[PDB]
Amino acid sequence: MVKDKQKAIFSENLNSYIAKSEKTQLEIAKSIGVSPQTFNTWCKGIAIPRMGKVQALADYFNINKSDLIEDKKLNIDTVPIESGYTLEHHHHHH
Repeated sequence: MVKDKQKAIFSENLNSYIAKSEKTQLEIAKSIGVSPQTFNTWCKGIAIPRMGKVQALADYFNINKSDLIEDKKLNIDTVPIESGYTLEHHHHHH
C-alpha cells in the first residue's frame, strides 16, 4: 500500500471517538472550524492536521492529544513516575 502507519493510527483512534458519537463528521467539522472535505481526509487517515487543529479535536472531545497519537495498545503496565500520581495494579495468575 505504501501508507504511513502514524496516520493510520491517528485516524483509527480519532474514528473511534467519532463513531462513538451520534454527531456526523459534518457536525464536528463546524465545531472545530474546518471544512467537511478537510475532516474527511482525517477520517480516512490520508492526512494529519496541524497542532492547532489536533489540539482542537482533543479539546472538543475532552481528551488528550496523546490519546490520538499513541496506539490503542491500552494494556495497563505499571508506570513509575516521579510525582504523587495515582497508579493501579491488577495481578492475575495466568
